[PDB]
Amino acid sequence: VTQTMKGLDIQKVAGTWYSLAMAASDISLLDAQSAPLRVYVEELKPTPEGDLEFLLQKWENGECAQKKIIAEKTKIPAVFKIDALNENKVLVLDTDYKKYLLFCMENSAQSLACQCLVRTPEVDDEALEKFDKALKALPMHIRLSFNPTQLEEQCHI
Amino acid sequence: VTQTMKGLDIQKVAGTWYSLAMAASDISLLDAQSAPLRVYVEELKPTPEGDLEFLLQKWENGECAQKKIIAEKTKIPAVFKIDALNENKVLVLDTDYKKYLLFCMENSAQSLACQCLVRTPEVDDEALEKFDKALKALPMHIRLSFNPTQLEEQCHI
Repeated sequence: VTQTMKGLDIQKVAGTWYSLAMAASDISLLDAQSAPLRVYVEELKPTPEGDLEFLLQKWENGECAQKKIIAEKTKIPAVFKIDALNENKVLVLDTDYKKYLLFCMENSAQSLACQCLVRTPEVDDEALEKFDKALKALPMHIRLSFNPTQLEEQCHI
Repeated sequence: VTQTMKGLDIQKVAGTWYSLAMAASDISLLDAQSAPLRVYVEELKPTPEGDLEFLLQKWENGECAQKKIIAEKTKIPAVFKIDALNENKVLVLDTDYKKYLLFCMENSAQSLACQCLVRTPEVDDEALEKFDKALKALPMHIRLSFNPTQLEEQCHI
């Protein structure tokens, strides 16, 4: 992934989002309702100090659970770090702040998952074209997209 | 689906194939290794009388099973019928016989699953472009593609 957002203003990504579409390098990362990177964005919350908190939904042990994760800032405005047992990165690819945002999460070995976020529960063909433009430069093997009904449900049921 | 293969010669599709890629209208039809339309082609066998037999693999009750289904001919050369509890159709979209073949299976209510077949275990970008050309005219919400290692395994493990 060598497409980041030039001139990103992190504070302007704040608020409500919908995961309209998702893609990953490996089928198993997104294949089931409880696959490990089948995570749905609810809200992005930039911090005063410049870190990026994600509020997420995920299907975990037979139900739709909530969870807050903090991605810490780097010297590069469009790149954040979630460092657990591995060093993983969050990259903001492109946004216009008021309609869409593209991001990826990636490991450091090679393995990758990206999403098209939108501000409202509708299919934005334009935002989806920019997503597919970004993805043709990456080795994705599975792609999912959601309908407006699903987008208004918990865990996109 | 309003893309069929003009001038199809059914007998020439005979022999070995690989399911390089699959797409469907509904996420649940392809989402798990045991999803109901996650079926892998092994061989197409046209009959003397002009019907089309598929030899398939599918993951069923924790293992990789074999199964033979017969799709019966119609007055339209590129359209065959699998009629169980519902009337379902097999449509041949496009082929050159010696490298690729695109087909869909569809119900009569609206619900749809299509595949890109290739003759050899390799990623054929050209064949994949024709597949994605066909799919942009259809309401697909999930897409899978397989690597050469996976294509040489039973049930694409």
